[PDB]
Amino acid sequence: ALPSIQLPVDYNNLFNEITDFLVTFKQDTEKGPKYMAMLQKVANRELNSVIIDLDDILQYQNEKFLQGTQADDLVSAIQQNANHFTELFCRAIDNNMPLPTKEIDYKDDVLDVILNQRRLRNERMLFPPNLTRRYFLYFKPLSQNCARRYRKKAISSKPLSVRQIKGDFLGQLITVRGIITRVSDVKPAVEVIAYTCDQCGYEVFQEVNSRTFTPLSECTSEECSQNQTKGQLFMSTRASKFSAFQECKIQELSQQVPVGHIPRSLNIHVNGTLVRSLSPGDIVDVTGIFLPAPYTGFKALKAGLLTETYLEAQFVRQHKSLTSDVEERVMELITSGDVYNRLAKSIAPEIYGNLDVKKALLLLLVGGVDKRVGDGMKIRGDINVCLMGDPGVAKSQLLKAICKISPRGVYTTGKGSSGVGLTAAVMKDPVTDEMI
Amino acid sequence: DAVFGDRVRRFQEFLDTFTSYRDSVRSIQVYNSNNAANYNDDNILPHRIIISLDDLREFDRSFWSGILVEPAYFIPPAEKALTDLADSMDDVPHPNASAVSSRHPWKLSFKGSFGAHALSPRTLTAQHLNKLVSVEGIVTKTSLVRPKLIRSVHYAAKTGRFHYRDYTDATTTLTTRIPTPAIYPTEDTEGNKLTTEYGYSTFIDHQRITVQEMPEMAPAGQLPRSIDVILDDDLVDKTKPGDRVNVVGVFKSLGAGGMNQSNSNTLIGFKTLILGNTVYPLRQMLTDFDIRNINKLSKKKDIFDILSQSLAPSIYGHDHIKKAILLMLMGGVEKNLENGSHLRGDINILMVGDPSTAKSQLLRFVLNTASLAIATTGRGSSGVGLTAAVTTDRETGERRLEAGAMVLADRGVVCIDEFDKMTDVDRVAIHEVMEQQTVTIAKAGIHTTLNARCSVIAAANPVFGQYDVNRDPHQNIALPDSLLSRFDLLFVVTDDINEIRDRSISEHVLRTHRYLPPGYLEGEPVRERLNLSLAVGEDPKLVTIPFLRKYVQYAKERVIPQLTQEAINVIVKNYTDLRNDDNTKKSPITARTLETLIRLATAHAKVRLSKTVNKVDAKVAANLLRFALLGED
DNA sequence: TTTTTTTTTTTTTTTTTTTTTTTTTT
DNA sequence: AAAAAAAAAAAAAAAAAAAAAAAAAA
Ligand SMILES: Nc1ncnc2c1ncn2[C@@H]1O[C@H](COP(=O)(O)OP(=O)(O)OP(=O)(O)O)[C@@H](O)[C@H]1O
Ligand SMILES: Nc1ncnc2c1ncn2[C@@H]1O[C@H](COP(=O)(O)OP(=O)(O)OP(=O)(O)O)[C@@H](O)[C@H]1O
Ligand SMILES: [Mg+2]
Ligand SMILES: [Mg+2]
Ligand SMILES: [Zn+2]
Repeated sequence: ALPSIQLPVDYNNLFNEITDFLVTFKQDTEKGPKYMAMLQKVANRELNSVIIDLDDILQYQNEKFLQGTQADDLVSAIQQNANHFTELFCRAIDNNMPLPTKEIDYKDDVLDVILNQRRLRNERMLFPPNLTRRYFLYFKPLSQNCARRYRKKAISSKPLSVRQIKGDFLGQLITVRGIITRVSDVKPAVEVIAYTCDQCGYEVFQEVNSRTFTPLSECTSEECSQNQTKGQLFMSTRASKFSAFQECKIQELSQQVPVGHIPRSLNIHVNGTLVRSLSPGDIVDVTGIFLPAPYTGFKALKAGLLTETYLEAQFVRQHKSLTSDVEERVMELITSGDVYNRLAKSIAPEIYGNLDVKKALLLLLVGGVDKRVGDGMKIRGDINVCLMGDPGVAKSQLLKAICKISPRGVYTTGKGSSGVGLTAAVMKDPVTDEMI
Repeated sequence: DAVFGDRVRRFQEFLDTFTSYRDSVRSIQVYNSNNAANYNDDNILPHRIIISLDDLREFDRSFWSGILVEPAYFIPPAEKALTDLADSMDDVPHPNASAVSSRHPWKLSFKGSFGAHALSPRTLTAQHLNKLVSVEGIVTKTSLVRPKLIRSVHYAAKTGRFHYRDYTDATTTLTTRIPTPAIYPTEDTEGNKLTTEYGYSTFIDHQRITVQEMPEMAPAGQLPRSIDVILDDDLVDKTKPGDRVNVVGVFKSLGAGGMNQSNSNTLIGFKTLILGNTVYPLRQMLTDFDIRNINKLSKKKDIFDILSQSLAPSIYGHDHIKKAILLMLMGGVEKNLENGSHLRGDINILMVGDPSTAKSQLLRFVLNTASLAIATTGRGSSGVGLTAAVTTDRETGERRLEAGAMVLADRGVVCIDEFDKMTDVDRVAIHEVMEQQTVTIAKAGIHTTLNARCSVIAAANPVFGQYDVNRDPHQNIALPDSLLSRFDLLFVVTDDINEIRDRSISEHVLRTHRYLPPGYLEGEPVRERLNLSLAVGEDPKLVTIPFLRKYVQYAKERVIPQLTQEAINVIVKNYTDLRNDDNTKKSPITARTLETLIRLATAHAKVRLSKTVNKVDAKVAANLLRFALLGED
């Protein structure tokens, strides 16, 4: 049948150490445990996310080493395998959840009403725990500073590329540096599905751990055990638990591509409160778990043993107003004096000359009055500046440079691409094949 | 069974007979071991050795014959013995968290003489199946790298033990076995739920490349043929399209071949593939003798003249163009500047001239002598064929991009012939590549910027049959001004009738046409066929071409000169003198001439093997550009 | 005036593969 | 309860070649 192999890791001692770390850990630098404070904060319906730090876990390991008792190197176990430790930590959080200390505040929560209505009928006359959960659990990659402080090296936070991601890193926690190109809308993904049964017993719950599932449509309760054909199950959306899901694509930076090659791309999946952290056009450093997609359905047979892949995201590090500060900056620049000439001159300091052109580009940067006259008359305040002249006079640096100053600007060129008049009403977007 | 163990014993004896392989195993092992111990690191060598078939031939003729003739029954026994030896060497323990599950077995590679097993994608037939072969060719297409599952590990609740399932495929192993459905087990033998534990399983990278025959060796009236090679593990991404490669592997059949439930048909045959063991590129490593000779030849005063004259010794004259080509070979230093800009370091040359003036025989020479070169013809090219094309990956199913001529020659040269005969829609694309050195693709949901840093040498003809001196230069050249501004040196060459020139050039041509290759008799036709013997062993003064290639490589990779003030003083005076004069030049002078002087000075500085730009470099650049623009020679 | 030039307009799917999962049928 | 048979699952599309018009000029 299925042969058996011996592996060093045992999850019992790991669970014991997680339970010890949640209670014992204190920030050495409020007093007391670091995480039981934020758990109490969560219990008051205020915090929606729980973020664990592996620097903190190393701190607990270092405390135990100061005591001298052996440890299970939890930080390495998390790095090598992280899809199971999420469930372990969720169970550990569920076991030690503090009581609501203040402001219970039950107002109109449908799930709350359902759960409260369950109690009376069940007691007067076991469900999946994830239904009662609200917090989301994320890991935080290691820090080189803390690592160098205690050696031990580091692998999870190293800024790899899309190309350096081999098949040997699957099932681990790694970090990838790139630029975000495409981001999709937020849609709900089912986690626990509740079926209502023709006043037969009560609603049944099923968990979904894949991208594809099958409805139950058969009532198995004790009262529903009667033989008469009676009808299948109907889904109830209100008693079911959903989640926010988003998918993005990250592309390799031009600096890291070798000569003669084409850049690759990677897929990122994000669930929870971390959704909407990434937008198109951002250069970011994303940490997560690298997992194999099932690739099932059609065109799975031809591949046979070939799989897709994706990255479950858990952390985001983006590389890069009226206040008294900006109220004083303008006064400082006024006291500086020579605003006109200096403003014109500092525009593209590489190019020497054409100072009147630089004066005019300033006037183009500012806008004239747009006054809406009655009876339909309108007058424009925008500026139309054309610059003619012989080739090789710095024609096309001046322009590019002006685009930098104003955020709202587009550099459109000749017939290589059609963007000036592309006010088209048809868009064959591959995702859905409908017009935009 | 018994034969397997006997062959393992034979290979084990072979391994301790020759101690070199045992030393290489230890070197790799100690490197990998002491690399992981460097916590303050500044990467991992694969488990693969290269053995020579020759030594095995003297050791055991039977085993060598078995490997060459019946690889599928002699390679797996050898790999197990190599793994056993490697395991015996590693005395230090490695109680790693997850390396215990994945052993990464050692593999083998071959070299030496293959005899009659050295073939090409055309001479490979059904007689060579299940044999060890080597094929020479050019890579055309590659597939995307995907991960493939080899072993899955599952954890069982209520018991605490693990269970593993193994997977095999036709392309994975050399022996046919019962296939696997690649579905993860969900139920234990006792019915306990099983949970898949990624991070303990095994995945291997997989790629497929296509190798085509060299078009120069094809028979008359026939198109070149191609074959498919599958690469795995550590052989991935060692080749790129356009490369010339030699792949050693096992020629194998696959599938059912239409002898099955499907209808009987004469059009259905079997599918053939190669499981590559080794890939060899057909970078010239330099010894100390070569470097010492280069440094000794650098100090000679008239080195630029010798280097320029050594180019194309079968062309009479055209000294200045040959100097310009040499300066192209040793490009300038590229400067990365703020606002996301870069000053180009490439030198671009255009040649306009009369018919039969040896314009096209210099492009062919540049194709051969340079490290990377791509040939293009004006009328037989398209815009989508120069920048990139949207295609599909059959093996995996996505939509991808395929490189064109310009982007395939990154850090190389592109030689375009009949440049004026190119259509306008075609000529816009080359404009962008000449200006930004980048390609923008925004088609079919693929939004990408591609790097293309190539040097352009081009040849064209005037509007009429021959150059006219009684008409303005712009009337003679049909090319637009915007395109014409992007060339550093424009050379107008004219054939003038003179008796002494004719007497010399006719003598040179007649001397050239009377050359006999060594080993050929008079009247014996040249047998440019090689008789299917592709290779014997499978892996005033002028200078020889390979020495020139070594010189160019060393100069490009070892010296980066910087500009100096005293050279700038010469450059500025030359620029000011040239700008303010009434001489009628064949091309207008603009503010981009200064950059051309700087680039030519940098190239001449590289030629001298020096780290600074001197006054002599500025003088040489000035003389070259004065000849180009004026003809004052 | 009769030559050259120019946009531009359909051209596309007829086929595939062995699993995997369903209904009939002894 | 255990066999034999029968479908779903396609998707996709740019890139090039040939022919007839409706605007330009020695
Ligand atoms: N006043 C100036 N100051 C500095 N550099 C200048 C000046 N005028 C021209 N240049 C030079 O001109 C170049 C910038 O303009 P460039 O010739 O590239 O584009 P352009 O003027 O749009 O011409 P083209 O028609 O060739 O595209 C640089 O080499 C720059 O040094
Ligand atoms: N200077 C020369 N030395 C040696 N051979 C020459 C020379 N000039 C021309 N030839 C010979 O003239 C023939 C044609 O030359 P080639 O094809 O290079 O001309 P081209 O400039 O490309 O012509 P076209 O304008 O017709 O395209 C070749 O046989 C070449 O060897
Ligand atoms: Mg410009
Ligand atoms: Mg020619
Ligand atoms: Zn019921």
